[PDB]
Amino acid sequence: FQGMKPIHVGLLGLGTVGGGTLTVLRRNAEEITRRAGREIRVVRAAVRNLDKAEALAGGLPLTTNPFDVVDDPEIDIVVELIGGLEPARELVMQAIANGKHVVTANKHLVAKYGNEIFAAAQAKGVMVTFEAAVAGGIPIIKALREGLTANRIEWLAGIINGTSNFILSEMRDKGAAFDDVLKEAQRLGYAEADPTFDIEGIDAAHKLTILSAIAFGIPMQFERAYTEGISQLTREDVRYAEELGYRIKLLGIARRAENGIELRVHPTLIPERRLIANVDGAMNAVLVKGDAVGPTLYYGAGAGSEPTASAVVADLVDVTRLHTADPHHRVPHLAFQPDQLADTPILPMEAVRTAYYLRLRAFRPGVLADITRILADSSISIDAMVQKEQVDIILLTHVTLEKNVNAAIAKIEALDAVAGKVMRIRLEDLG
Amino acid sequence: FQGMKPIHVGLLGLGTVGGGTLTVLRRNAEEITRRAGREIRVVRAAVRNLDKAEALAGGLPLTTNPFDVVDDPEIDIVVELIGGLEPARELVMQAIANGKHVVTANKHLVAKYGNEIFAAAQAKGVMVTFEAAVAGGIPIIKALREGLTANRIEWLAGIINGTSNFILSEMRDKGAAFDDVLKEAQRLGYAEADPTFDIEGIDAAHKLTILSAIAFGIPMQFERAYTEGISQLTREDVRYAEELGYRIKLLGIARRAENGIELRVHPTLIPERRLIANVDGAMNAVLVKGDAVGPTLYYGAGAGSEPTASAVVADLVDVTRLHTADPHHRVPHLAFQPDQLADTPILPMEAVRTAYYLRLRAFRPGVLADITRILADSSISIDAMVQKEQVDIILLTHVTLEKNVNAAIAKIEALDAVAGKVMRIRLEDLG
Amino acid sequence: FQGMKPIHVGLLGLGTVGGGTLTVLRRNAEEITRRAGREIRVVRAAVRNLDKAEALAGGLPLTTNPFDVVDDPEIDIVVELIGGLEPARELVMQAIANGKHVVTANKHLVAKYGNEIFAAAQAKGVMVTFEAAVAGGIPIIKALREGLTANRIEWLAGIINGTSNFILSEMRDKGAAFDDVLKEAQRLGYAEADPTFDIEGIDAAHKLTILSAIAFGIPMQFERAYTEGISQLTREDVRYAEELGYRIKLLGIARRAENGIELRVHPTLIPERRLIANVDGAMNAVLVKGDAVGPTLYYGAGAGSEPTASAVVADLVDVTRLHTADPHHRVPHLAFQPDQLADTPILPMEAVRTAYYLRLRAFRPGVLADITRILADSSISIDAMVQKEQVDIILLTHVTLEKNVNAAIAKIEALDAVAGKVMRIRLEDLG
Amino acid sequence: FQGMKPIHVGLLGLGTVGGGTLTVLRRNAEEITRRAGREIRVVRAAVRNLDKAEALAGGLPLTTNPFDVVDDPEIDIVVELIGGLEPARELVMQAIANGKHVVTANKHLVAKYGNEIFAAAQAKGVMVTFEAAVAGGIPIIKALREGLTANRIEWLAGIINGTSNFILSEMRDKGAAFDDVLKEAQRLGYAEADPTFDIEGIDAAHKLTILSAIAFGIPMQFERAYTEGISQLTREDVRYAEELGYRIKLLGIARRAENGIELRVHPTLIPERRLIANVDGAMNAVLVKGDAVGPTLYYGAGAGSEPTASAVVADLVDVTRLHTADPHHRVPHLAFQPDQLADTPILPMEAVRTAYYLRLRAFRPGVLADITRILADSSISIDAMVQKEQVDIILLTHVTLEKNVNAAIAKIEALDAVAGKVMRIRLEDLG
Repeated sequence: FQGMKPIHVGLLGLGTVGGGTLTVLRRNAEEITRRAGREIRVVRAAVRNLDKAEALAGGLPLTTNPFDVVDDPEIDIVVELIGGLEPARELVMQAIANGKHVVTANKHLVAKYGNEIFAAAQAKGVMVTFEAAVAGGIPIIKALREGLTANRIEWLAGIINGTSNFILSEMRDKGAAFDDVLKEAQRLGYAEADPTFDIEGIDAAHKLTILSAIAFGIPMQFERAYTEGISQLTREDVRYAEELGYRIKLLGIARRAENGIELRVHPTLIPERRLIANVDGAMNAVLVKGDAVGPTLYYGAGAGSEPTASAVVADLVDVTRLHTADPHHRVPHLAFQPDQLADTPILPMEAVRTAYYLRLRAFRPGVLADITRILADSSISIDAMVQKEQVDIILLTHVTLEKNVNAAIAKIEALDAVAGKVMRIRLEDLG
Repeated sequence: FQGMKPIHVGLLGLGTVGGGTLTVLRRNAEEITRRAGREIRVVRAAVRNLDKAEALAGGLPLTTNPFDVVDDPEIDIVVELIGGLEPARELVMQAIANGKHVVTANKHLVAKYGNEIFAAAQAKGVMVTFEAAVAGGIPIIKALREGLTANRIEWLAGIINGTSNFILSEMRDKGAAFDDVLKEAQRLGYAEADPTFDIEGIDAAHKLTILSAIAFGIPMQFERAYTEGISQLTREDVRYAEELGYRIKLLGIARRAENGIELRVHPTLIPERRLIANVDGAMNAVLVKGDAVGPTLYYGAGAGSEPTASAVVADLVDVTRLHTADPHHRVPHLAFQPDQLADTPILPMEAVRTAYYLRLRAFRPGVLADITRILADSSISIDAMVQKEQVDIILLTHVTLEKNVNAAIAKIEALDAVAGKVMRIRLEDLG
Repeated sequence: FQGMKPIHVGLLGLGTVGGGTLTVLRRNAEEITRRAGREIRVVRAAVRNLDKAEALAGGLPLTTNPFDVVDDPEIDIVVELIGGLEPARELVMQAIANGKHVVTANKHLVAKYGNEIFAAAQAKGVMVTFEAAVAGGIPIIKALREGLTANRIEWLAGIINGTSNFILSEMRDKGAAFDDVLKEAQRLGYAEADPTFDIEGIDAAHKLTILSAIAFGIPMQFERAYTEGISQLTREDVRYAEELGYRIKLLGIARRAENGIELRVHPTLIPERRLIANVDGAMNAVLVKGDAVGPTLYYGAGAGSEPTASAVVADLVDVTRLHTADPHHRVPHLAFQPDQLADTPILPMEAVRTAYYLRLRAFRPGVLADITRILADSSISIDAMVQKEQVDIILLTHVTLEKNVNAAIAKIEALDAVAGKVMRIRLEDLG
Repeated sequence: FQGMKPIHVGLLGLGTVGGGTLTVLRRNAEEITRRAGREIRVVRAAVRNLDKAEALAGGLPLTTNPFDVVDDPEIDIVVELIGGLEPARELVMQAIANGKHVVTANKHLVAKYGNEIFAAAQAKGVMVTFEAAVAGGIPIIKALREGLTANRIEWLAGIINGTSNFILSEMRDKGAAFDDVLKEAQRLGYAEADPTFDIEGIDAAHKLTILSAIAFGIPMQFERAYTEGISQLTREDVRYAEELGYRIKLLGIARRAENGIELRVHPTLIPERRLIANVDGAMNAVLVKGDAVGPTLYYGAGAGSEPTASAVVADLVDVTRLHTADPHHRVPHLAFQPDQLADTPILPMEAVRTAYYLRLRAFRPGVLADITRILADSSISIDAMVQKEQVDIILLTHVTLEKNVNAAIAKIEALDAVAGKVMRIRLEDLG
């Protein structure tokens, strides 16, 4: 008979997400078995800290040797929840060498080594899945890879890092400085003691790289992504943006341009009318533009215990279904297809077109005349200017090639009348 | 070799969506073949009007006999785009009898005859899919059935009829009467000459029934759905709701309650802060609450040529993959599972708990005293009242059993001081 | 010749206003002499503290004996700037006994002893003037007594205490508690160490009494004025009033009612659209309703050095003109006319009609039913109610006789479900 | 005895104001007699149309010969209500030649011939008064001449034409074009069939000239006043001003500048926070800045039957008091003093400093560069710019000498890229 042999799952790492995963599998067992066609049974977890893992494990057998999982011939699927590059990279490659599928939440590993991992998986005939790696419990990979298969994806924009969104939301709502919002976030447990990956846009850029690979059918190319974080943003910027009709978000943009693909993470002004502009707190959202369907939006929690577990288990079900149905690979199994890739190049940030919020400090009437002539020389059109013995002057530009703005900014900063730098923050309509 | 035999598709009906489907299949052929594992090839379309179909067909062979499609042994998948109950019901059943899969956009047929259709499909071992039947190009069925498989769904709320949303959006923005917004919508082609299914909530209730079946694993039970449309709504109501902090939408709610399932379509006040409250024009959105993932939202176009085609083709790909991989049914194929159903009863509207906007016309100081005593007698708590020789009095109630409100309203309407009826409109926080 | 003999002025008290007066007389000497028809020359000031007075006097002779001023046969006009009741009352009466005119800023003295003072002045044939006693530099007495002589005054409403207005403005703008706004005001010198007369409405009620005497031609009847201050007002009250469409001001109202005259000072909600509702900081405004002219408004500073001096000097000019023109009293000289008085009674507060903001704390659905029945029993109509295990409930009533509200409040406070008192604050449309 | 001989008054013209005057004198007879010291008795009215005058006269004797009034030896005071220049000028001069006082509402006559009229009045020893000529029932002349006598007036700004304010209020509230607001105003009787004096700022400039004479002690110099009306103002202008934080009013400004006096009427942007900016409908307001008192504001109706009558009667009382007290002129009687005048010159508009709203239509990025260089060349500083194949560009300038703006505008209009003219509207903070 079919449906009587359980599929056997092993975990690498446990933690919050692992504990969540065990809880979700047990609690929803009935529905999971129904959809999967057989029971999904967790056999053991390899963990570094045995004592801390006990509280989260609910009596699941634990071991400190990860090869008790990746080399156990009885284990069919490995769930990788270690995070980091090593030893996750080594264990994942070994799991694959042994003919095991891998379900992972590891956006860092997948963004950096996805090409080599998927290539090795396809050669071996196993699946590696990563729904839980991007936007938490939001089924965005399934939406992109399966829901929107009939679409050419023109672009997507995402709020996909909860901590940096929480900070930017709090700054706007409360009016406080970045520094003390970051400190308050750490105290209340919204930001970790070392928040570099969050506030510098690195986490978001890992995830965007993955989204870009699946949206456009290209290799993972994290090194080529432009990233800028939020730490240089001031109270004034948030307030001026508000008065000008915009919200500020840390956005990942992946977009087909004329001569390449944009892959960029940066603070960006979004008109306040847009739904994505009003996605606050620790919530995530991905806005996707397909040629047939138009803009579609997926919104929810992008991190946290049970939301992440939800995506891990969905991947467990998907992998289980295809493992059982199709061991001879009559149909493609991998969401990332090494034999179906396009070589479209990623654009440098300077080759990308965008609009700008510009804020500078200057000392005369001739000051504006020089600034505007510099802008015209670089073919930059102004949408608005506001001047709120030095005055703060704010400029909103039309859409323009970034190289132009770089060159123009250097001339403006060369003006005797200009002390300090020109703070740039990019602006995207998304309409 | 695998992948060399095309799957052969036949259409019933063509129209806007059919033309769209042919265009999308041709334009995205490369990606579709990649994901499906073989070419998906449309062989012919059965159409009623040969001349009108010519302009939309792009040279695809046409026939006026639908059995040239459903009885042709070479056709593997039938795409049903007729709409209506008959002859769609008969042709669909015959397609199934002949061992063909069916991809349909027909929410009316699926909501009314889904139980018998899926039962017949499971017995035969074929698939019937209906992604295009609910929320157009938004992959909500895939999200509910596959993305959220690890979740118990607690409730969902949807804006899933584009025309009724367009009218309610226009009324709010422009301040005009329902009558002339409806007329203006018909003139500009946003509403059809007979808009009954749209403005009466029937279309939305077809779709909600389908959503409820997949969310909760229950039979289709359209007859048991509560439905109320928008035609009784006044300019005053939209304006008062705005001043009170709410937007008015035609919402479908499907929810697990204490003793049953709520299945209801009605105008409803939603706090203006909610994302779903700001979903305007012809856009659709479904807000889904799962136990593991929390609230997630799916937003986009819910009708139109290419959005609908997008969902049809996604279903074509899904069906093709499983047809090829798993003809022996090692795993479940149907999104609706006749052998896995729960018998949880649908609640009558009166057994449902909700909050209310109440507006009535009355003539004395004792008038309010009597009204409030009547409410207390039926255990109804007031949140707010506003009195904007007859005065219009507006009441917002706390959450309460509908039976209570029915009885209290009848006593209020019996008061000598009260001329006319008490206009009720329901209120849902969704937070 | 005319115009060659200076009129000789003596001061009682100096201080800020006195110093201001000397400065204004000197600086505008040309215009003052032109209008007066002769020079106005300050001869000396009687002061208590000789050293502190030196800095403000600009070399004007000083004496510590006030009879060097009020008994000097050469002095024609006494300017009384002592404040307080004694010795101002005694010196003023002695100045009058000696046939000298008196210009005073002393609202306390005039409100309490105006009847006896003006009677003594008319018998003697001298003038006592008090422009500087009410609303500082705003020429409201001249406007009421001379500008609006062709009008029956129906009512006036005034913001006439700068300190209490500053506090209420700050509370609204900044959201802070009364306590710390009062403390911050004292630290920055907007409120004096003992602010009783300001925050309790006593100063405003002195001034309103004076305004009422001139508006309606009645005796001064300060004892019969209703007064309530601001110290019981909470942050919640200011915020709720804001959300409901109102601003809160400490208002003096003097009004002809059906059976009497209203004379009342209290916190009051004024619709936010009204100009007087937006009179903030330390500014004063008096809104006057005449039968011929309609509503007229006079706005400006209501205290401070030079604004007060401005009014003192205007009075000096008026007195000088009539002293010179008309020593035989062919025309009336006094602004308050003891031989032309009406005996219209002042209403007790309970006999006055007004609308109310009511805020109470209560524990059930029957709670509102009981409250509303109590209100109907006392013939009180509700405009609005808002309910923002105890809940805060807010009621706006229609216009009603105060006695009714007193009785109804006592029944509401007797309800078991009601803990604490019902905070009342009155509400006036002024439209 | 004093007080037994009535003063005898004759009218020239009757109309709305005349009828009002008779009604007010009769209705308030008690108070008027009290303050005046004797009865004020209207003997007859000279009118052009006997039949139309009957309805307004209440049985007062009427005659068509105005010399039955101005040559009747028994008449002490003439009330001139004809309007226009002739025959009012001739009759007024004849009244003066005959030793009669004149009370007038005729702002046109007083603004144009005030110098010659007051000179003739002072020589004869009679009074000419004109309270009713400016700002209707608001006692602004009394406030300026008597209330603020201790002040050097630095500047005043007035909304003093009801019709032009009604139009500008309606345009802002309703969003309609000037043309149809003007037409609708004429239909509802807010604007007369020939509205030239109202919409062109002529009426306001008559009144401002009078205000300027009394504020600054200078001759009437109407010919030297700058005037601009409202008819060139567009819907866009009102809306852009609103979005930028301003209201648009037709303002009269009289101000002491460095080298002269500003005397100007024009549309002007006032920040929306100012009380005067929110003075809407047919209401008038004069904002007065004195050195001692600071800014003071007088608000009310500036036209209409009984408001105007109110001011006429106040003048009747003033004239009566001084006629009785002081026939030997011990003190000055005239509000305008021909023997006390300063020769300070009126500035041409081009010699005046003000800020600007500038709106122009233009076609390139170099367009803004040229505009800003032109502005810098004329020493003009920009506060803000907004750009809402031609684009509308809006500029707010800092305060600058008008000559500079004229020259800069001519260069901007010379740019090939600029089609049409630069619409200027002036901007005044008034803070």
